[PDB]
Amino acid sequence: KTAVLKLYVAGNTPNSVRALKTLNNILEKEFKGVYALKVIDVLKNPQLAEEDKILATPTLAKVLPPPVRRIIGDLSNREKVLAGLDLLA
Amino acid sequence: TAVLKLYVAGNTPNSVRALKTLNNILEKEFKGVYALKVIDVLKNPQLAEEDKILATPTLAKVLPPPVRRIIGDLSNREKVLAGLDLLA
Amino acid sequence: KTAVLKLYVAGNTPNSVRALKTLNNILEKEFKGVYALKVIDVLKNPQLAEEDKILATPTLAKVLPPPVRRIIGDLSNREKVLAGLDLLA
Amino acid sequence: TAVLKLYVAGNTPNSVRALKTLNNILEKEFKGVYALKVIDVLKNPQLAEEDKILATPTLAKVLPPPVRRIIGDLSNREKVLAGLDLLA
Amino acid sequence: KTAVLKLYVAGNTPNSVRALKTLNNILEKEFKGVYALKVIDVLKNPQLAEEDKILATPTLAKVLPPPVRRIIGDLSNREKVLAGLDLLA
Amino acid sequence: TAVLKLYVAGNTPNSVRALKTLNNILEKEFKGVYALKVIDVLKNPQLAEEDKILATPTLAKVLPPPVRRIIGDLSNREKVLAGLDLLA
Amino acid sequence: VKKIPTMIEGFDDISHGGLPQGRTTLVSGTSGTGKTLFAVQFLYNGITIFNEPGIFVTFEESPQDIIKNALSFGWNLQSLIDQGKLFILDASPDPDGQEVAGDFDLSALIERIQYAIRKYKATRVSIDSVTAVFQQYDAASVVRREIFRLAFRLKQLGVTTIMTTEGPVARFGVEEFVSDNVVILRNVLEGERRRRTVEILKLRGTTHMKGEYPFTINNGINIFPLGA
Amino acid sequence: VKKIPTMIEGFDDISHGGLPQGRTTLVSGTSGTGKTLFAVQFLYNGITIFNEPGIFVTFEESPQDIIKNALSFGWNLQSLIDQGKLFILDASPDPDGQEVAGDFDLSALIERIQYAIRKYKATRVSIDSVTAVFQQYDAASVVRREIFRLAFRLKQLGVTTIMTTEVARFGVEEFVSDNVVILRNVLEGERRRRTVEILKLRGTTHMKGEYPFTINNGINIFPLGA
Ligand SMILES: Nc1ncnc2c1ncn2[C@@H]1O[C@H](COP(=O)(O)OP(=O)(O)O)[C@@H](O)[C@H]1O
Ligand SMILES: Nc1ncnc2c1ncn2[C@@H]1O[C@H](COP(=O)(O)OP(=O)(O)O)[C@@H](O)[C@H]1O
Repeated sequence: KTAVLKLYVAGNTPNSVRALKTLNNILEKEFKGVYALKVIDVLKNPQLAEEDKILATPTLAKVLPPPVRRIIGDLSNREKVLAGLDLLA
Repeated sequence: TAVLKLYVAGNTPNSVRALKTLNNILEKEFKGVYALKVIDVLKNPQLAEEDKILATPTLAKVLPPPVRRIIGDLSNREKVLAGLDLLA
Repeated sequence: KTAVLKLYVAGNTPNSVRALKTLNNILEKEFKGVYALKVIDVLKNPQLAEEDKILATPTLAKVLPPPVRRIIGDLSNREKVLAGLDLLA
Repeated sequence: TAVLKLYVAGNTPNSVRALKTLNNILEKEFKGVYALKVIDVLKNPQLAEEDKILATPTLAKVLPPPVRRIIGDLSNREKVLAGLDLLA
Repeated sequence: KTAVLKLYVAGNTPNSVRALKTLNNILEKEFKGVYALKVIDVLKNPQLAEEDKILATPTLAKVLPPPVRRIIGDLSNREKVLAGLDLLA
Repeated sequence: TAVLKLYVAGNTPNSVRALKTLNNILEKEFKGVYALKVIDVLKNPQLAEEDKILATPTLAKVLPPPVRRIIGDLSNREKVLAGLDLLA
Repeated sequence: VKKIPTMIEGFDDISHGGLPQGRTTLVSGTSGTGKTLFAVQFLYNGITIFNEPGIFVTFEESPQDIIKNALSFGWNLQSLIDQGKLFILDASPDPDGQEVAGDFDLSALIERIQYAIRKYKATRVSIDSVTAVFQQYDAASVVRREIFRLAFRLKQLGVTTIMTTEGPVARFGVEEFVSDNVVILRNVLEGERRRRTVEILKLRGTTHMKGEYPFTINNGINIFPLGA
Repeated sequence: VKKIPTMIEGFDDISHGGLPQGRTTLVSGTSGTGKTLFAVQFLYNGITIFNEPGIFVTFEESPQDIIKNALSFGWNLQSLIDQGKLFILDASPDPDGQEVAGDFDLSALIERIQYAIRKYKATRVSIDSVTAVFQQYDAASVVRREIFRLAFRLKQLGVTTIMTTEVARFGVEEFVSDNVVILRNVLEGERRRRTVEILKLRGTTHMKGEYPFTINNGINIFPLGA
């Protein structure tokens, strides 16, 4: 319940809208609404990226509800994100 | 007196992979091979130590024969569905 | 004619009932009856394994009719056993 | 004010692979993303040098965002059809 | 227009009638008639192979119309020859 | 005057693989390319030595052109069914 | 800056006050140079002198054989272990070996360690042979990560910890970099004799002795270099 | 043309005027030879003498543990960070580790760096152990590209920068750079001598060879004058 996931992107770099395109359909074709999103253009508001001290783009997800975790990359490989989706049990 | 016991790490991804695929085994293959036990070793690990486990998620079985224990994600469905069995 | 094949197993170790399960269906789905079998639980009658001086489990087959040969393993790989089946010609 | 620009080496095989697959992209996906420019750098390379290119076939794009340039045969249809895009 | 392609073969070595068999159907199934052919049995008229200074068999194609290029081998791999076909554009 | 000759090692598995796949070639592709000869080199190897063979199963051909000899299981159906041919 | 005593016969004065505290100490040497022994003697000094309770984690060895090991130098542990001495976490391999149906996160082990600690009041823990863990599980990817999460957890808990791992002088970092202060025990062979020596490359953010110095063993490891 | 002082005890004269300016200088040695020290102390030298603010990027080390490091030398950095002078950038790996589902554009780190600099106006930057990302990320492909765009971006900003990397060898896939110091720890006989070798500064006056050194409050070196 109240599931959360948040994403770090680099403006509109190719790898990362690869990532976003492939992602939004994952997040609302499997299940229409687990949870909405936040996208972070680290190119023009990076201090949020720095206070979260994230290091890479595109860096995906959120660590609440438990545990603290979460995954980076192209996100073309649907298997690993649908292997890293949590909840249900 | 059917028995089957499973060890998990809270809700790490590997272990909900494990749990999903396991219960789905348990209700696609055979409904009741053996009852179950799931352990969040984070707040009762002394049970994990009496079980002398080292890794998660660790899935194990005692009787019927043999005494056995296999670990992992339980992603490799082939070998684990090959690691079910009984007959005797 | 009078084809023979004999098998060495380790009780009910996983690899070896993998082996036996996969095997019996091979031996009586391809051809219902070339020949029946003998299974050897080397765990509680190993001196037969020692007089035949076999070394590994699961160790499969028989070397008569000619030639002296024969094959070990998981026996999941059906290709190699149906490549090592002899007879017919 | 749509723009898209392409660099080729006369008629080397790699570059007619490139051109075929490119125009076919341009008339299977979207008819008019951006107009085109093709350059046989063999008899007007000063254009290639103002473009500071090093390799052929080099396919590039300036506006709409971002300023970008990708090279090659354009055989890997997946990454280049992933390297189209816009939205903004 | 007036497209040209010429081939060097080694008599009737296996690799090279592999090559020719696989080739003729390529050259007249895709398109019936871009252009006819010349085959060179370098085993009994090799000085033509020497004045063209070719080095390997089976060595395929022609370098006019532009550019000077062209490809050798088994020619089983249809992809590379249909990637190296030129013309149309 | 069709001719084709084959060398086998008694009934080693590789060679009944070879024989099965060969005869099946000979009666799926072309019924009669060339007559046959099979040799259990164990009790007439002087024939193998006049043939100067080193390996089994060795499959060979003399006329029509060229004089040729290929070895093995004859499992790789692609290359051997590519190593048939004639035309001239 | 922090520091903790050991009183191994003549080692401490080189470290000018012993090991770092709340930090992970890695000890590496070629097989047969008494790394495990160093861990044992370390922690036994701890519990006997400071009553600094201990955890001895073993992958390679079996407990019964580690006690029969240590009993050689005149230390009787299990009867005294009944006092609430040191606790030996058994991480010896299941002889039947194990099969894999997916990848593992070694949470079981680390959490087991920390319950063991929070039960035994322990401030000191040694860990014998991580390379064995790399040769236990044939996945060289994760064990790096989870050994790292172990060592980091120990740094959080502030406990003193030791790691033992397996050509001496030349390219020697074994296979497990991942640590924060390093002792390298090498025994060199020259001519036709053997010199057991300790090198401390450096102890990070702390006084350390300059260079390598030979040692031998008695009831506990000894050497005393520096005079004056 | 141009060069910038370090004012670390006895290094500056080996480089015939200290580190280069507007260019990224790589500092490499085998593990356990005080490269990190050279970097930290570099930025501390910059900030204490020149009030030239610094950005210290750290993967291997832990920030609080770098300060508990520095308190050995008797220097309070946290007071210096609150002074608004030096910033220790935490790029240490999350102990929880990483999972991977695709390729990376490592823009996040670099943008973090340049925000940090353009906020602190910093003219000095250390980068401790780029090698750590290699011990983090198993892709030796892209890190090439992103290290190059990092060092280049820093040269746009014109700040002096240092990179640390992990006996007498090369650079273990660290890629060539435009000026390089290799400080080597030697093992001879049955004792060990720390020496600094400075390999190249391109287009600049330079000293010849390897030179022995030891440590105090700051690194000490033995030149040759008179
Ligand atoms: N009484 C003794 N005298 C000399 N050496 C001993 C004695 N008892 C044990 N040892 C030494 O202790 C060492 C055990 O340490 P080592 O061989 O490195 O095993 P590990 O790698 O498990 O530490 C042995 O090499 C052995 O030589
Ligand atoms: N008391 C001290 N004496 C000498 N050096 C010290 C002292 N305290 C801290 N240091 C320095 O802190 C540094 C931390 O850097 P380190 O990570 O060891 O560099 P490297 O990457 O070469 O291992 C040490 O190398 C050491 O030189």
